[PDB]
Amino acid sequence: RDFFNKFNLGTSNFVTPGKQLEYVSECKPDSTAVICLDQNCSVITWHQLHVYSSQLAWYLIENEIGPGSIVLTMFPNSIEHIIAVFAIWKAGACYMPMSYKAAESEIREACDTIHPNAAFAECKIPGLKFCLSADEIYEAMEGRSKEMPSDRLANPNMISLSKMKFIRQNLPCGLDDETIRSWSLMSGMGFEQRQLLVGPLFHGAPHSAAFNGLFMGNTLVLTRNLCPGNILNMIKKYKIEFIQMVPTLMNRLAKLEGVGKEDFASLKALCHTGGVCSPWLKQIWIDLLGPEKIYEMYSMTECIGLTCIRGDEWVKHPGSIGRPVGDSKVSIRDENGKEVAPFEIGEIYMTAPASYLVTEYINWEPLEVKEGGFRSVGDIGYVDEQGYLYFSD
Repeated sequence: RDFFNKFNLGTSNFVTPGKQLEYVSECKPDSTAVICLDQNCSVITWHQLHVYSSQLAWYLIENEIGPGSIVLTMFPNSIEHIIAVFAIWKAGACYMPMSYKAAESEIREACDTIHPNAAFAECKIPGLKFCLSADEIYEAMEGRSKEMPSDRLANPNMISLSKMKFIRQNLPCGLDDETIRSWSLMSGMGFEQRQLLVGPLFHGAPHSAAFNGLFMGNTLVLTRNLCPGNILNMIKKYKIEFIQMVPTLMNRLAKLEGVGKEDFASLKALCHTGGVCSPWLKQIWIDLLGPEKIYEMYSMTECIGLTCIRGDEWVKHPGSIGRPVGDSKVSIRDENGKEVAPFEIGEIYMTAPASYLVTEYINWEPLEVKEGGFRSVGDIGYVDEQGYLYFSD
């Protein structure tokens, strides 16, 4: 069939990340998949990425890491981290990332709460099935089949950390046409755009951006030095076309001496999420790149909902965080649970996209859900006549 997912050489709509990696590497085996700046630069082709992650999955499989297993991953932003994730998922296991700078008490708390079965880490954690350093993953690979293990689902695919709270994604990793299209409409990401990653891979947003980027055949550029002047140089030098960032980074980049439209001209889309972006900072970026290039996603508290808004809509609805994505709905309600008129202030109830409905805060009791699938955390705001949502405080 002829899929919106242009690499899908197969028969089903839904494709796992490993199968998608296979398809992409068949189409362009020797193009660069990941570029890593460490000054020191390393690269890996789609074909190597595919082959090494398959070899590493066979090692997981021999060690009985699979569905039901949880693999803690504490590599920094590196090729090896990327390989590890694909290998974990190719084996059906659940990926659990944390900072490579996590403190000992946090590692201890995470192990004592989740009880992971293995790990990728530079410092050896006792009592696990294995604990491989970044150098050791190549040794674990040596000798193993270059063919991917037979395709399989990894559910849950991830547990992530935000004293500590753990969020578990009870759905298999991968995407279908509808979810790719929808990701592309909310983020501005298209097919075959060089992406620069400037968030840590253990955060949820940068995780999505990197692996949805690789899923779409985009080359991923990773950097360890997140100094703004450096980031800007990397944008130019690699002709970056897509970048996701937090508002803090947008604020610093806009303040660099000299900067202007021309420095960012390679960009097709800038996506921002994961912190308040003031109207001032938004206007500055709309003026730097053009309003159709600024994409924003606002994920509500506790996953009750997700909105998005593009810069040209934001100029027409200034202050808004967008409209609920896809088939999601928002309902602004008064103190008796009744929906109100446009511009009236009340509690924000929302329905959630598919993926959020099967996302769980571990050891936290879920929210009350009203009829239609509506939840609230008590946020206060309003909608305008076109359904754009605004916060009051």
